[PDB]
Amino acid sequence: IIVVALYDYYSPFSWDLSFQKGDQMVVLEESGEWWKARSLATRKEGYIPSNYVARV
Amino acid sequence: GFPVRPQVPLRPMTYKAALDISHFLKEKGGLEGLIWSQRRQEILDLWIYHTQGYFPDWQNYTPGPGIRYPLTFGWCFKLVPVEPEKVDAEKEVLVWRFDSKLAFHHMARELHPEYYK
Amino acid sequence: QLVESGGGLVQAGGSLRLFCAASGFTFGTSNMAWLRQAPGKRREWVALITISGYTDYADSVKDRFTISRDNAKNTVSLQMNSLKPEDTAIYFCARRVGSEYDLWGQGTQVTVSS
Repeated sequence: IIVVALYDYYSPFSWDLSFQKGDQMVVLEESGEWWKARSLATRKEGYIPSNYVARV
Repeated sequence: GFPVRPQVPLRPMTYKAALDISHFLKEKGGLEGLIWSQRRQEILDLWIYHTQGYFPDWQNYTPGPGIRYPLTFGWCFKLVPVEPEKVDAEKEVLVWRFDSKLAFHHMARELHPEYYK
Repeated sequence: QLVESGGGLVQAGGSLRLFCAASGFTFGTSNMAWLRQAPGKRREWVALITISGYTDYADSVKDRFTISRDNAKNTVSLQMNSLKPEDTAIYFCARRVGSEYDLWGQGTQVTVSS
């Protein structure tokens, strides 16, 4: 499940993955509407708001 | 092209989110020693609503007088009288105070088990 | 009944250990506390030990006092370190129910001088 960011997401929290519009990510866990994802670019992992992304 | 990002997904507070967020604020030194007020707590609750999606109905405390313990197990702040100590709990001025033991000990449930059924 | 002992005369910076023996009264499902009352002033909560052995302390009492319980004897203790003249008071043990203090003893006198 590869996804791209529709908007920028900046979070001050360590458990979240911040990202910018365009950034692609792999979904590791569809745990409700907050998903665990990993950035293709950096490999950093974190939770992400699912409405900020769209399937590819 | 609407230039405002959507509200992040909504969800009820959990033990682990309260624990995680308590510890973040502790690292930042964000609440410790601050005089409690309805408005300050509202800013706190709405900031968590905005950034994380938690409905602002979780940050309640035992009624006092004296120290007010969090009803939500996992939240590691309690409210402590800074001018101790009064008979009328509504006249007591309180500050937020971090307490690491609140992660393991549900003080509110032990003092007020009736809240929990 | 709640009968505390351990009180006495203490030099500033000294220590004292207080003790309470509890009668009645179902002890094991009781949250217990120590309070103190100085002369003229109003009673002040000092320490709490919860039904499941969890503890809490007043601000003025910090990392100086330690409250403990022993369930075999219906007994609760208060270790007090680094005592100061403003710690002078009658110290008593009480049962906490909800927000109120159900039962309480007559207490034991602690007098700290410098």
